Order: sequence, then C-alpha cells, then structure tokens
Amino acid sequence: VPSNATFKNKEKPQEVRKANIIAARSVADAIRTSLGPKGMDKMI
Amino acid sequence: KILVELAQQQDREIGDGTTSVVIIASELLKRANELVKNKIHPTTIITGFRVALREAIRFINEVLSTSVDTLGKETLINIA
Ligand SMILES: [Mg+2]
Repeated sequence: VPSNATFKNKEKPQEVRKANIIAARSVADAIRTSLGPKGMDKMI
Repeated sequence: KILVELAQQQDREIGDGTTSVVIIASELLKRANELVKNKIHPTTIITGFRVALREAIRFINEVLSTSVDTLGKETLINIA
C-alpha cells in the first residue's frame, strides 16, 4: 500500500496553482462589494 | 476635484451661487459621514436626499412671489 506505485515529484506546481487561486480570489473580493443594487462604485 | 468642477459649473448655468453650492454640497457629505456609521446603505441615504429634494423643489414653487408687487417696478433695483 505504501512504498509502491509512484511517488510525486516537483511539487512546486501544486504551490503555483495555489498562488494563482489565492491571487485571483483577492481580485474577486474587491469587485464583490459592487455586486447587486447595493453595490458601490469604484473610483480609479 | 468634484467641487472644483462644481464651482466652475455654477458660473455656466446660473452664473451666481458658486459660494452657496460648494458649502451645501460639502455639508450634505459631512452629515452623511455619520449616517454610514449607522450601517445605512448609501442607496437609502441617496433616496432620502432625493425624495426630500422632490418635495423641496415643489415647496419653493409654492412660496415664490410674483414680480408685480407694487405699482412701480421696485424689483430690478433690489435684484442687483
Ligand atoms: Mg453672489
């Protein structure tokens, strides 16, 4: 059950995908406050 | 820059009142700063100012005075 089959290598892509999701959800949080009739305008 | 462009605007339409339009607009935002601390959403704050404005414009038209007044003009001299 252990020690057999295969072992995962180069686990950085697992962290790269996490860094891409966290950075994308951070952008979606600022625009989330503008959703619906109760949303607010964003001055840039 | 909004009140800067608002003071420059007031000259275009009416030509007078650049002093009163800035003080009123600054006070509407000043008292609304405590209204958002109540958690009241701006749409409720904006609607409260607009519904009160619709009744305010109608009230001004009810309290206006005609230019007739007395026999002589006695208006344009006092207007200036
Ligand atoms: Mg004046």
